[PDB]
Amino acid sequence: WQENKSWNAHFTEHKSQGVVVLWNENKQQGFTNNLKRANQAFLPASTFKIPNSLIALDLGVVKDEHQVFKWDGQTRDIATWNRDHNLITAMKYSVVPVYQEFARQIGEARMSKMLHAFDYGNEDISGNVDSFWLDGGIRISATEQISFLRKLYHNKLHVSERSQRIVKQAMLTEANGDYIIRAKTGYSTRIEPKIGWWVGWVELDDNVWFFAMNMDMPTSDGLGLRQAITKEVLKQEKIIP
Amino acid sequence: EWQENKSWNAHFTEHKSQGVVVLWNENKQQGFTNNLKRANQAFLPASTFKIPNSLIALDLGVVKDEHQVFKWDGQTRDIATWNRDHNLITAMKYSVVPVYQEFARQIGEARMSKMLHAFDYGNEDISGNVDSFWLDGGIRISATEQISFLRKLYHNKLHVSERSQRIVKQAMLTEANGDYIIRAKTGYSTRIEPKIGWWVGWVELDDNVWFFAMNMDMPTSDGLGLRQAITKEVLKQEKIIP
Ligand SMILES: *C(=O)N1C[C@H](NOS(=O)(=O)O)CC[C@H]1C(N)=O
Ligand SMILES: *C(=O)N1C[C@H](NOS(=O)(=O)O)CC[C@H]1C(N)=O
Repeated sequence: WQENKSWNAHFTEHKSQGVVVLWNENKQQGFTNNLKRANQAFLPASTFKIPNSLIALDLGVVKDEHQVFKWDGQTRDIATWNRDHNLITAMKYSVVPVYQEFARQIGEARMSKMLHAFDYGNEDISGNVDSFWLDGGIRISATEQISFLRKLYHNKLHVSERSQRIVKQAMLTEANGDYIIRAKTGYSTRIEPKIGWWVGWVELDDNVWFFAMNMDMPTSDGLGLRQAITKEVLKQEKIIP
Repeated sequence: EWQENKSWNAHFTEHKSQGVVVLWNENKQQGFTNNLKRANQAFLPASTFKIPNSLIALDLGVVKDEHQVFKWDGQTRDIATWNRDHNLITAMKYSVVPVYQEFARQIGEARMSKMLHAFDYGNEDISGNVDSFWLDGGIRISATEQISFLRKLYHNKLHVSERSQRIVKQAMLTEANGDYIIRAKTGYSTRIEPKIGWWVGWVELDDNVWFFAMNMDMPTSDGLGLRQAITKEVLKQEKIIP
């Protein structure tokens, strides 16, 4: 591990506070601007769709990435939620109601088991079975996110290979002739401190770079900064052109 | 049901080129092309053959997974990116012929033939060298047949394991953003006339999938970038991508 305080400038520049954590898989070395915050545990929020998807698939609650989840007919704040979805589009548009339903069908007991098996964060499910990742007892740090993601990448989680491959497909965010990004965004709004998350990895020809960032987010105005700042660090470290 | 629409020829004309683009709307089950006749003309698949080759290699265990390393044989070749170690992902990306030759040798004539017949792939003919028949042998496929093949792949309906099909689709990943995902493979038939360039694959949207297959005359390697550029001009035109 290495602290690299120079990255703070990217935060400073956007009048922001937070942490970016980076792991070099070939060299097994981590890098971060803030070793203390990198180990600070927060609510996972919508980053919880990763393990939730995994569990739903492995238990057959979700058959596959094509299965349609019908809108319940209730209009909500985010327009893209008000329509039918599959796993691919539910992940992309971060469709809460679909993931709530997954969680209800999974159930308290099986959800607890799976998180303990995943070694995920503090493994605590206290709260509502369908919102505990948003305002219940579960907490995870950036470094623990990486550790989780590394298992997922290598297909080493205690779920089927197939489930893991489907989720990684659903995490696809960006790809071109230089890199592939698989990742998931999040915004913890109910409990202070309000924070934005971006976690995932960058795939290169020769290596893989895992990432996990969070940043203070008092309003939804700054959301774009999750990606923008992470990329500024990736460019700096010459991981992406 | 197919529709000809000759307006797309302009995109070829504008780059002082000849060829065909074929499009298939999966939701509507309708095809579109600028040239119905060329769309059904069969050509050597060349490097587009890496799709079914990858599939077969995986399904038989010749390739364990997308991470398995294929060591460079130490012979320096024309294309610099081939002169290094590769996995399935990078071998597909940089279209590394020697790796795919080795796969083919290990697969063998008999198993390769059975699999292609089972895939209903092109004319199903393997005549020629077991490791180059897709480049100078007897195998031939049309753009429409490419689509029909790709459609089976997309729906996991080929006669190989689900896992193999998923891995290959992953390896076909070319481009992705917030508007579309493109999974595809390029090709350049150089040994036998007519020299042609290929691009085949599909465009994934939130709500639909658009399959594509194009080929175009390619007397020199100068025009290679036009495979993608022209295809995208049609896709823009039809408002499939922005
Ligand atoms: C997830 O954290 N949420 C669902 C949705 N996600 O958008 S995000 O992934 O860009 O963060 C809106 C924010 C959040 C929520 N309030 O439930
Ligand atoms: C494949 O058709 N080939 C291998 C490599 N691929 O290039 S391409 O995919 O961009 O078309 C070079 C061309 C061709 C060959 N010479 O064998």
